Amino acid sequence: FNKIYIILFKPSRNTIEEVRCSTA
Amino acid sequence: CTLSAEDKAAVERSKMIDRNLREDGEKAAREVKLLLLGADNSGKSTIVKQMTGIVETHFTFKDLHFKMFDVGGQRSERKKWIHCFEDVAAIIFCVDLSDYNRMHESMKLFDSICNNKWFTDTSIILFLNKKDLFEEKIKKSPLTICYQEYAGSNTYEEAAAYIQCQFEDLNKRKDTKEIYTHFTCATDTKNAQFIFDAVTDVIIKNNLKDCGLF
Amino acid sequence: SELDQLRQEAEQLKNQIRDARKACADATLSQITNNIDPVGRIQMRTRRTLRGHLAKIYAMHWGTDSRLLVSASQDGKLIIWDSYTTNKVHAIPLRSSWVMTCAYAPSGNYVACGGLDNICSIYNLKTREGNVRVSRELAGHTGYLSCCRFLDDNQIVTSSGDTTCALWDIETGQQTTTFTGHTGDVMSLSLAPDTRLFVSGACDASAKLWDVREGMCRQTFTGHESDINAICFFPNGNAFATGSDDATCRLFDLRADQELMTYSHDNIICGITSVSFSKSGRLLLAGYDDFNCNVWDALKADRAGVLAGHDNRVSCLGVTDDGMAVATGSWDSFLKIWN
Amino acid sequence: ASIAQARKLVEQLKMEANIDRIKVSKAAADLMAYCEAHAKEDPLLTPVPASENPFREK
Amino acid sequence: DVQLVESGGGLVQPGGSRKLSCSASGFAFSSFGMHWVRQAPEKGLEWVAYISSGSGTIYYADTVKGRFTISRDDPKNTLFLQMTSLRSEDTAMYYCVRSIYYYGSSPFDFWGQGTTLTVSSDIVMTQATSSVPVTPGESVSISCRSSKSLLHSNGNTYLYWFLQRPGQSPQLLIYRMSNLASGVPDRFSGSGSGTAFTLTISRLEAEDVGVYYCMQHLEYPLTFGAGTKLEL
Repeated sequence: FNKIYIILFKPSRNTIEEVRCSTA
Repeated sequence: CTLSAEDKAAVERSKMIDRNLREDGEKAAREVKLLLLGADNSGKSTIVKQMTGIVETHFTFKDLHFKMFDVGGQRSERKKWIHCFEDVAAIIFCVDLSDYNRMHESMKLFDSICNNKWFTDTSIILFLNKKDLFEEKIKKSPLTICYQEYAGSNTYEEAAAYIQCQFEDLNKRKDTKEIYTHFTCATDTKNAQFIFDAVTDVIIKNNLKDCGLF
Repeated sequence: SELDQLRQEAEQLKNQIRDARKACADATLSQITNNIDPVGRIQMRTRRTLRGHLAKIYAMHWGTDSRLLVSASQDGKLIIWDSYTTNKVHAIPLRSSWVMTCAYAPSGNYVACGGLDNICSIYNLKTREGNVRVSRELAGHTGYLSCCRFLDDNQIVTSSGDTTCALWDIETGQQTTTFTGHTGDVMSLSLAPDTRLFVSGACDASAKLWDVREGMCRQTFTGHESDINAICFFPNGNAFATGSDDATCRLFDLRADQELMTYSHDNIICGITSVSFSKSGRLLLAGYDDFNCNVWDALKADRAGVLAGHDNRVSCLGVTDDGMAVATGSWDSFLKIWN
Repeated sequence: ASIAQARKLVEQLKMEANIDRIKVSKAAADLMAYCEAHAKEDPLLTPVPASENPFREK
Repeated sequence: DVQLVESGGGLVQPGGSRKLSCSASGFAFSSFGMHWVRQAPEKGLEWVAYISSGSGTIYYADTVKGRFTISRDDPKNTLFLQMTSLRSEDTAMYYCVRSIYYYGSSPFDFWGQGTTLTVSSDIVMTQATSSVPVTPGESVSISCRSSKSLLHSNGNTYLYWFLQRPGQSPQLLIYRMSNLASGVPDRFSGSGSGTAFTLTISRLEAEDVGVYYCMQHLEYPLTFGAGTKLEL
């Protein structure tokens, strides 16, 4: 459900930049 | 088997050679390869205090072996020997902050290396050497010496920020690489640690990409 | 300055050479070979796969006995294989991991290697302590070594990235002869069967014919628009074939001093890394950068088949002296035999 | 300076121009004759019997 | 220079035990298999034991099985033969001989010098002739035979020729019935027909005065011939 929320509303976290920064 | 005795002995010799090859390959696998590039005055030869063919350097910090290759000696066309370094962990680019023409062809080399058809999935550790010396020099004279179009105050902050932003803006393959920029102090003690961190991060990203989780 | 006069004289000589070549072009090879019946579709299957290398394979060379083989890879190892039994006879550690060529002596007693170190290393295979040890390290080149070929146990020819070729003696280890005249890096060379002449190709989009005795160029063949990465020699000894980066191969004759035939197709848009001829000479095998090897009819320009089964670039290609088998090596750390 | 290079180029071009040449037809005929002469000796052009083939074995 | 030096023999009583040792110098001992071969006080050569490089395969003869143990110490260039429950049939002179195996290698190339011990399904080789009076400059042709044909599917005929001069260890002459070893006079030649073989010597000299043996390497145990002696 949380991933559904992030996907459909607030798309801003759905970019490679967020994952790349979080992994680092 | 339908073999003779000598045939069996030859097979045994071949098996021993295979075993030796396996051990040597597994030993060579436990290493990290780096491509050390930059101007002759950049200080690449003194990048890590731990220390005509290709120039080779080797050092181990925090249980990790690193082999840095300097290939500035090879003055032939880079197109026909740059594919021998496609399987390396990272490119370590050193820039001389003080000298201006030096940093200019440093940008030229940076763009040339970053825009290759081979290094489309490799990252750069950019060491801005001569930090405080160039800071005092930029207090004396503005960055207009080379970055003439650049407009900024005489403070070191604006000039250094502009130089870093430039060196990161010549990049075009921003989709599959990430630059790690480090202000290099004269007595900097974090160089080996920074290389360690960058190598670990890029290897984690590599695992993520092959497994498809990235 | 009178340099303009010399330039004009050189231009006049070039025009004279061009006119002389054009006068001899009465007809085309295709017109003569129109009546020749096609070779027929060729079906080749992988007989032996040689495993053991753990990095990209850059060069290979066949033995005179037609059973032994030598291969070079960037792992830092030189490996001698027995093709029949797929057995490793010798493994040789190299001081420099960056190796890009290898050679097998005609007698089978020596091997050679070299690369970005700018040294040609000669190793002896027959020894009383039962091990391979370095016999010589020929130095004297300014750029990377591209190719090397033995003449006998005493002499060797190398080509390097200093836009130069060299002939070396070994018991003295000194540069006996030097061949200059190119403007770009020399990438390949091929010895004529009579081992008295050879040809070379360079990145200046040209090939040159050299006499080993004299030491000066005799003929220059041009017509390519990019670097020449490989060169072979016709079995007769009066023609040769080339391969370039613009996805074409050409056949040049010695007597007519002009090209006779070009091997290109629309689908092929990648460069050629290696080239070879068969025993009869009517089959031209050429590797490519699309992970493939194409077999052309040397007289009619008709692809008679392909050799697929490599997962990466085909770097080295070789046809055996008796003509029994063809061997290929790829960047995927594999050598294969296609009979 | 490069004047000696120009003299070398002129001399080499003069030497190369003086070589005698032959027409395309005779060279093509020689190549074709060599190709037809060794048709049987080529194992890779024709098929190879099992007895002759060393790599066929297993 | 290659030197295999063996020591450890002497006089022992029946039921004793002795550990003969063999030291190598001047070559890569780790890449060579080693054979122990004995010669009776006045008789022909007999095979005893074999150990391969890397200590992966070990063979003993039927006579000395259960009592002899062959070992090697690669980091110290040493070979050992431990013998227990000795008998009068074991009195002999023992030799170390090296062998290497790949495509086109010469085995049994170098023999040892000899250590003397004096206690208080097999192919039969046939060297019928024993004494040959010879004159320098002549030609001689020694012949020997076999029980099973020494020809294999690979195309090799596994027959080896050795010469023992008076007071010298045996020396390899020909391997695989046709190939001349290194350092041998060119006047020597070998020929065979799969079951019968001949070694021909042209321009005989005082050097070629001694006992000639032919041996088979087709399968274990390796068997020798009686020996044909050429004397002036």
